[PDB]
Amino acid sequence: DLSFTGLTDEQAQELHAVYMSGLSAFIAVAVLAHLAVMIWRPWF
Amino acid sequence: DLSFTGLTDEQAQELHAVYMSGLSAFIAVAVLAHLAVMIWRPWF
Amino acid sequence: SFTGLTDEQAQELHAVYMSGLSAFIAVAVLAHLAVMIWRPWF
Amino acid sequence: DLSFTGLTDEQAQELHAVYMSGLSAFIAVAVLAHLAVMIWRPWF
Amino acid sequence: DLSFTGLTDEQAQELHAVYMSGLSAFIAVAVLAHLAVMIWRPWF
Amino acid sequence: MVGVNFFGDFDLASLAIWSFWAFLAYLIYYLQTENMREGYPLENDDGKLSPNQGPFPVPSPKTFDLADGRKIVVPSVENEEAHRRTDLALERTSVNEGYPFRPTGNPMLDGVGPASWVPRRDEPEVDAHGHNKIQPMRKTEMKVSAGRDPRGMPVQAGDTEVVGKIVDMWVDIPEQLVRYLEVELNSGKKKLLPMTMLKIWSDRVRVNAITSDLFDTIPDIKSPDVVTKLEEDKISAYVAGGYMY
Amino acid sequence: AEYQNFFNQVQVAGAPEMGLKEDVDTFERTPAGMFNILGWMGNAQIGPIYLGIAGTVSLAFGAAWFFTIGVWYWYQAGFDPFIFMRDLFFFSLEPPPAEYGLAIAPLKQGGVWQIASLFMAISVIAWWVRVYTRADQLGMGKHMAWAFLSAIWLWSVLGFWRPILMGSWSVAPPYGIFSHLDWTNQFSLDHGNLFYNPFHGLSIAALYGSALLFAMHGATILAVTRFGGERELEQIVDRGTASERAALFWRWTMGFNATMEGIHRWAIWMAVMVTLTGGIGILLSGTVVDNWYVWAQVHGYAPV
Amino acid sequence: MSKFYKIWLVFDPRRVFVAQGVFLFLLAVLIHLILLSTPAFNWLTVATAKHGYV
Amino acid sequence: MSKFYKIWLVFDPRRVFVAQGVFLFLLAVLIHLILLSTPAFNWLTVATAKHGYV
Amino acid sequence: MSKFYKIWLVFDPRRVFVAQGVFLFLLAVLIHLILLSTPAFNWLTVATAKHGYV
Amino acid sequence: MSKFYKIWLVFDPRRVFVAQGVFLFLLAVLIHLILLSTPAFNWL
Amino acid sequence: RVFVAQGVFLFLLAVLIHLILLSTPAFNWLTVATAKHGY
Amino acid sequence: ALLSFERKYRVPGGTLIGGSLFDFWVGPFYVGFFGVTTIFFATLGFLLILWGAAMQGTWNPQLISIFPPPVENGLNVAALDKGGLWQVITVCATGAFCSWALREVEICRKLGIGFHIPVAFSMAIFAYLTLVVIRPMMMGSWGYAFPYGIWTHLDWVSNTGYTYGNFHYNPFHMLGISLFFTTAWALAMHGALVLSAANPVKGKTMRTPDHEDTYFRDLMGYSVGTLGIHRLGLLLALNAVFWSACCMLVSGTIYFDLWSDWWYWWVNMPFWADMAGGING
Amino acid sequence: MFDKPFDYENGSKFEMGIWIGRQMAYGAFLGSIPFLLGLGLVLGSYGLGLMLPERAHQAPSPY
Ligand code: BCL
Ligand code: BCL
Ligand SMILES: CC[C@H]1c2cc3[nH]c4c(c3C)C(=O)[C@H](C(=O)OC)c4c3nc(cc4[nH]c(cc(n2)[C@@H]1C)c(C(C)=O)c4C)[C@@H](C)[C@@H]3CCC(=O)OC/C=C(\C)CCC[C@H](C)CCC[C@H](C)CCCC(C)C
Ligand SMILES: CC[C@H]1c2cc3[nH]c4c(c3C)C(=O)[C@H](C(=O)OC)c4c3nc(cc4[nH]c(cc(n2)[C@@H]1C)c(C(C)=O)c4C)[C@@H](C)[C@@H]3CCC(=O)OC/C=C(\C)CCC[C@H](C)CCC[C@H](C)CCCC(C)C
Ligand SMILES: COC(C)(C)C/C=C/C(C)=C/C=C/C(C)=C/C=C/C(C)=C/C=C/C=C(C)/C=C/C=C(/C)CC/C=C(/C)CCC=C(C)C
Ligand SMILES: COC(C)(C)C/C=C/C(C)=C/C=C/C(C)=C/C=C/C(C)=C/C=C/C=C(C)/C=C/C=C(/C)CC/C=C(\C)CCC=C(C)C
Ligand SMILES: COC(C)(C)C/C=C/C(C)=C/C=C/C(C)=C/C=C/C(C)=C/C=C/C=C(C)/C=C/C=C(\C)CC/C=C(\C)CCC=C(C)C
Ligand SMILES: COC(C)(C)C/C=C/C(C)=C/C=C/C(C)=C/C=C/C(C)=C/C=C/C=C(C)/C=C/C=C(\C)CC/C=C(\C)CCC=C(C)C
Ligand SMILES: COC(C)(C)C/C=C/C(C)=C/C=C/C(C)=C/C=C/C(C)=C/C=C/C=C(C)/C=C/C=C(\C)CC/C=C(\C)CCC=C(C)C
Ligand SMILES: COC(C)(C)C/C=C/C(C)=C/C=C/C(C)=C/C=C/C(C)=C/C=C/C=C(C)\C=C\C=C(/C)CC/C=C(\C)CCC=C(C)C
Ligand SMILES: [Fe+3]
Repeated sequence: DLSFTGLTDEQAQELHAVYMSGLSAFIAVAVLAHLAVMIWRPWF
Repeated sequence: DLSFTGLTDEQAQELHAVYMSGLSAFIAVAVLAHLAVMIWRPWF
Repeated sequence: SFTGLTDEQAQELHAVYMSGLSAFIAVAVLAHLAVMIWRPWF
Repeated sequence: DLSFTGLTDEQAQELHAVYMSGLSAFIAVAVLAHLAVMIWRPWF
Repeated sequence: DLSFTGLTDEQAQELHAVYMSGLSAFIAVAVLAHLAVMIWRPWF
Repeated sequence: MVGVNFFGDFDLASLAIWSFWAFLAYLIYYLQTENMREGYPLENDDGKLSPNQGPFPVPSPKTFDLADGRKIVVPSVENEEAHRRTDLALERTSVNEGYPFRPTGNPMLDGVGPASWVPRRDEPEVDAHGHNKIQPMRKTEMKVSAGRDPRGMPVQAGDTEVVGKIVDMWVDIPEQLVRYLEVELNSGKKKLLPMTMLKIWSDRVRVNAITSDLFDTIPDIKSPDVVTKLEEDKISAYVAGGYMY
Repeated sequence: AEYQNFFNQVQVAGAPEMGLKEDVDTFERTPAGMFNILGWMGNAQIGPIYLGIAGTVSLAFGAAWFFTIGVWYWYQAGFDPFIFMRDLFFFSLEPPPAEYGLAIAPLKQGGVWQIASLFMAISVIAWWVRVYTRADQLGMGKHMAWAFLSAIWLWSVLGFWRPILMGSWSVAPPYGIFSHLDWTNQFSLDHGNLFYNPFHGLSIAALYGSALLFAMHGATILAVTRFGGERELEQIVDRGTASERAALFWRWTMGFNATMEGIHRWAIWMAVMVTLTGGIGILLSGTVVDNWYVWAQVHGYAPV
Repeated sequence: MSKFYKIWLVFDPRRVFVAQGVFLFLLAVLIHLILLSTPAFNWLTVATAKHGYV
Repeated sequence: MSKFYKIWLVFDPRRVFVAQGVFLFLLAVLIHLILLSTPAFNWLTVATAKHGYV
Repeated sequence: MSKFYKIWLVFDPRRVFVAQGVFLFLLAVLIHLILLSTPAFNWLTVATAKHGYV
Repeated sequence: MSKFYKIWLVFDPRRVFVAQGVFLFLLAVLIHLILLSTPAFNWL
Repeated sequence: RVFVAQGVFLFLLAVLIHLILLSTPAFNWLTVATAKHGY
Repeated sequence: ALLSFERKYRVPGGTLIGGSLFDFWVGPFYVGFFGVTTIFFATLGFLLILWGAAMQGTWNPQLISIFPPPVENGLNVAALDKGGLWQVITVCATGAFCSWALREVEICRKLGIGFHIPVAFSMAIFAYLTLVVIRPMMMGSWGYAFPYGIWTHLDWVSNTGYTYGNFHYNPFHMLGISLFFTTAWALAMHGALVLSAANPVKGKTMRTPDHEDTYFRDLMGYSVGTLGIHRLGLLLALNAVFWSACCMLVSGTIYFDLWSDWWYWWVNMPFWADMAGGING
Repeated sequence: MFDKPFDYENGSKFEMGIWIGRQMAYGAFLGSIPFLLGLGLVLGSYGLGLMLPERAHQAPSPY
């Protein structure tokens, strides 16, 4: 496979899985915060 | 059949496939946002 | 040839470039038709 | 099995455990301070 | 045996114990100063 | 054209300022690309090609024509290879990037860190006439016209010791500038001391960069009357490395 | 306590260098000499100067312009040498009044100013030709001529192009020490706080940047004079440790660096920019914008 | 055309991706700022009018 | 699509993570300051009006 | 996720700790200065009004 | 927790002690300067 | 180096303190003299 | 990433504080203790400027302005909403500039070069401190310093200059203006000369320094030299900044009237003051 | 001479505490250098202004 960074395919898959878990947690927290703000002070 | 980057034809095809999937996701999200804005506050 | 390309590579590259140009021009024509229908400037 | 820093898996786990203990202490103190301020001067 | 400083584990433990004793003394002095200020001029 | 707008509030001044913004963007791009003719492509700590090379591409090669028929293509593999040091006595201090490299042996003798030298071409720098640019004053008709003449003065090192005496000066003939002092050590060997890293007192020449023990290992010139660019680089690197080492 | 290489510790001198021949007529070169006072910071040689045609024309007409201003000052002093010294900085050779427009004015009412201006223009054009031809005969790249052209552009905008566009010579600055400062201040006052001219701000940015960049470059070169860093051309063709250390200093400091050759491109463009933008800013004043503060208010960088 | 993938035979992916990300962010910021500078489409101002916040 | 992991074959995670952290911090600070600059959505101002602090 | 510890396989802990300390101190100082810039939440001015010595 | 001593396996204590002294002194100076802003707590 | 620096420091300090006293009308000895002697 | 020649120079040592605690690089940037302090101060100043923009109520980058406390405040520490934010930003800027200079000193020590660059930067730091600290305190109030805004500090410059009539007549000011003009002229000449030697007429070989000396001797009869021109440029810039600082130091502290009126002692010297004729009668 | 290493092996607790105190005191002195320089600059400028004529403190506000 093509790899500019030197990583392999499986290393990239594992790193992306961890990164996606972190991103999912971040997005969930952001969604909860936006729901709270919308309930407290809607902007639409 | 030139290659300034050094990639092969199949590597370019795989890269384009992933890139087009990402672009399709981005464009779909943008279309949904535009539809929501048009419903909320049309500009035409 | 200052670029190092050959005749056939140049022809294929130009063919793909012309395909992209044709797509862009077609989209521009459709956009201008829509604008002219909505708000003519002539 | 990539390791940019040269640490092993168990070393990373131990470092993360201690780091999470420190973060937990910091967050607990921050929560107590926020509750005290909320009682003293609510901002919501 | 992960060490970036050339310190053994027991040396680190003893140094931390001494450092924490001094830190507690410093906290006590700061608490005394804060109580003196609070008696002289409360800020709450 | 006062108050004459092409559209809205856009007048000649607005056109001029926006055109200047576009021209300045292009000029910044051009200036940055012109300054990437040396040191590229980027490498990692292991000397391998860096995955990230920056947003600015390396420009197309340019050629310098020398007076002796030699051609230099500054952004080329040959130029980078000719100026690349080999067998460096260095060791990584960490697996991570961005950490310093530790000298394995004697940094001043190995020529690393502040004592690093670049393998310049092993020929003397010449003037427009082809004569050597830097020659000892005994080979010229120049004379001291001002300042203090250091010839015959003792040389004192940074440890307050006398290591020798000045015997001759080396002068940039086209520029009429003294660049090196030649010192005869107490062991009879002759060395070259850069003018920019010494002080001339009323009675002595003081060199604080290095101590007495280091004067004996100063790099040497192959010929007693000619100094090459590589020798200049080595001597300057050795003397300047004494401040840290 | 170390040697900072601001002044030479010892001076040496032989026969003066008379210059490379190339395609230059050596008959036009004067003799040369030495001046030891100039050898402490630079070269002690007052070398030969090329005479030629362009230099002769420039010298004659520049001296004519200088002497025209001087004799006007003597007339304003009423032949009194003591009044001449007492009011030397207050004398002024003013342009013709706005009534005469662009036509030739009477001597007492701007004709002397027009004569001096024509002499000055001839001298400046001749000197530009001299710069270009001295570059050409030695086989050099004409960069000095193009750099001079930007200053000429600002100078001609101040005195020729803007007066033509405004319809009168009266808007040109006068020939005087204090009087042209008053002209500068009055120009700013008349065109509504020239501070708010965007090209004026660009010119000021370029001037500050020229000072900053020359400070940076001079300090960098003097810092690497231990390794012969001032021999810039040889470093360009044969890179030494001086260039590498300078580049690494600036890369470690601000994340990006230059080369021994491209730093001079930065320098020349930064220095050209002040006059290049200043000419545009002056040309826009009065012809396109007459109140820069109101223009700034309209375009969103002044309060309303 | 099915041969657009050949653009990756001409352009290096890394610089293209970096430039595309920067360009998309700047374009989105520009459009959002244009909307915000127009009171008719400033969603904060419209919300303030709709809910009587100020 | 489930082949986005190949982005780590193009960009090194360390640089991407640093850039992402900087971007997210600056964006969050900017949005918070934009809300604070608007009295309708300045939560400190709303709390002051609600609780009569001034 | 239970695999977040692998971040220490990507980033050197020393530089991470330095950056985290600088960032947290900067953030705390910024929030305190923002609160002090608001008279309603300036606790020194609040204490001054409450006890009444100046 | 009891495993915080391992911080001395990461950062060399002497340099850390110097940096901590700098930080603590500057923090005290900053707090005093902040207190000078309000007249009620201006001790001068 | 030490002697020259000390001399400069002492001279500048003395000049500064004398100027401080002079600018104070209460301690200005010339002002005191002209007030007392009716100059 | 590293330049192709960078590896042999990244060696330990040269730090002023902390030893090897901060002796590492982040990308191309060397960090050090003073780099840590620089990043802290710079980020704090930038975020406080943004917060002051939030308080002002404008997000136009050309309209944001943080003003110092009013003149009536004296030297007191002002409230954050009444000029104290300006003081905090000023402290952050001073800390960042000094930390930058000390980081440059550390980088110089690591590379084994001189300290001309940090000394020259300290000159500009002195000018900045003159405008924000020395002169306002000699005038008795923080309110005389300039504000932090792209055009409001230009308004401050205009008002300060017109406090004394036409500021062109300040003599140190004239000297500084002449030095700045000379610096720009010399920079143009140096860049052009080096580029013309490096990029000769097509078909010609690269020119030597002898060509540069010959060119400038032919044009004007004198050549200062490469070392000479670098020394001269550095000294010109430093003197320009120093004399500008002096011109601002003497204005409003020991001189309060019009400088154009100052220039009249030469005219009013009694041996020719009453001589009729000329401009001044 | 001020920032010195500690001999952890063959080192007593009292000496360790004294060494930590000395290191922190040296850090405090280093951090006091800029504070003292800034305080001196401000106060010296204010004193010089106090020694200036009366018109120095009566300039019109530039705002
Ligand atoms: C020197 C005497 C006066 C003064 C008189 C003027 C005048 C007169 C003019 C300027 C102009 C400018 N001044 Mg001012 N200026 C002063 C003090 C300062 C200080 C300072 C902390 O000392 C700074 C940072 C600035 C900054 C600036 C820039 C916005 C602009 C172009 C300068 C330039 O290119 O310089 C050379 C430096 C470089 C080329 C390098 C790059 C520097 C960049 C451009 C600085 C950007 C600063 C940014 C807007 C704000 C910084 C804080 C942020 C939080 C990062 N001024 C004092 C009070 N200044 C001009 C302008 O256009 O104003 C609108 C102008 O006409
Ligand atoms: C109250 C006065 C106004 C003002 C009014 C003007 C006006 C009006 C002008 C400038 C101009 C300039 N101003 Mg302004 N300016 C003000 C405040 C400032 C401040 C500040 C407050 O700090 C600064 C830094 C500046 C800075 C500057 C420069 C950036 C700019 C061009 C300079 C230059 O190269 O000039 C001098 C250089 C030349 C004239 C080029 C000369 C070229 C010729 C070919 C050479 C000489 C001829 C011949 C050889 C001579 C004889 C030599 C013999 C050897 C004897 N201004 C205020 C707001 N300023 C100019 C500009 O471009 O503005 C946009 C301009 O015309
Ligand atoms: C990038 C813009 C900057 C710049 C650039 C620049 N100027 C340049 C150049 C460049 C690149 C040149 O190539 C050119 C040059 O040759 O420089 C050495 C020049 C030059 N810039 C000059 C001046 C100059 N540049 C200025 C500005 C700047 N020039 C900008 C900052 C200024 C300002 C700030 O006002 C001045 C005054 C000249 C030194 C030179 C152009 C020389 C020239 O044009 O000569 C023809 C003019 C005359 C001969 C006039 C008369 C001179 C004497 C007064 C004659 C009378 C006296 C008589 C000879 C003796 C009398 C003795 C007794 C009897 C009294
Ligand atoms: C000989 C004196 C000249 C000079 C010299 C000089 N300046 C230098 C150097 C040198 C030799 C450097 O080594 C150094 C450098 O690294 O350059 C690349 C520097 C430098 N000169 C700079 C700018 C600069 N120099 C100027 C002037 C000059 N510098 C003089 C003419 C000017 C002018 C006239 O306006 C400017 C803008 C920087 C690019 C750089 C120093 C960078 C630095 O300090 O970085 C650390 C700080 C930050 C990244 C940001 C801090 C932000 C603050 C915390 C908040 C903002 C506060 C500020 C007061 C707001 C101002 C608002 C304005 C609208 C007023
Ligand atoms: C604008 O924002 C404001 C300022 C309003 C609020 C911002 C505030 C912050 C963020 C404040 C502080 C953050 C921190 C992190 C403060 C400090 C925390 C620490 C970690 C303080 C460390 C104190 C440690 C001290 C003095 C060292 C004590 C060690 C002393 C000598 C050496 C140990 C030797 C000891 C021998 C034995 C002696 C003791 C006994 C009991 C015998
Ligand atoms: C005032 O003027 C206005 C603003 C009104 C004018 C309006 C103007 C314009 C000019 C608007 C836009 C023009 C464009 C050109 C908009 C953008 C079009 C594009 C080109 C959008 C691109 C979307 C691309 C996206 C998200 C990226 C998808 C790629 C995603 C991850 C990357 C996946 C590809 C990969 C990862 C590499 C992995 C594969 C291998 C084999 C390693
Ligand atoms: C003016 O315009 C305004 C401001 C009004 C509106 C314009 C707005 C925009 C354009 C806002 C934002 C656009 C974006 C694109 C914002 C960012 C969205 C993202 C992409 C957020 C990413 C969050 C990612 C997060 C938390 C993940 C960080 C990842 C982690 C913890 C996972 C750690 C990963 C890996 C640890 C270690 C694996 C190691 C091994 C050895 C397997
Ligand atoms: C104020 O004045 C106004 C503005 C009112 C009027 C002024 C107006 C003007 C000056 C308007 C326009 C002038 C022009 C010249 C507009 C543009 C004409 C063009 C030339 C448009 C070209 C669009 C080109 C497009 C889409 C093509 C992009 C090409 C591609 C996708 C093809 C990709 C190529 C190659 C992929 C890969 C093939 C590789 C192999 C190995 C076969
Ligand atoms: C006005 O509203 C604004 C604008 C301010 C909104 C802006 C807001 C933001 C951006 C708020 C915060 C975002 C964040 C990212 C806050 C912080 C999150 C974190 C991640 C805080 C982390 C605190 C971490 C703490 C205490 C841990 C320090 C760790 C330690 C003591 C333990 C490490 C020592 C160790 C591990 C042993 C390792 C060595 C061995 C040999 C095992
Ligand atoms: C004893 O003393 C003697 C008599 C020997 C000589 C003493 C002499 C003095 C005192 C000479 C000069 C004193 C001054 C003060 C000279 C000038 C200083 C300045 C500041 C000259 C500034 C000229 C400034 C500017 C913008 C002029 C630019 C000039 C131009 C473009 C020239 C315009 C050219 C041509 C207008 C108009 C041609 C059109 C016609 C109809 C001829
Ligand atoms: Fe140069």
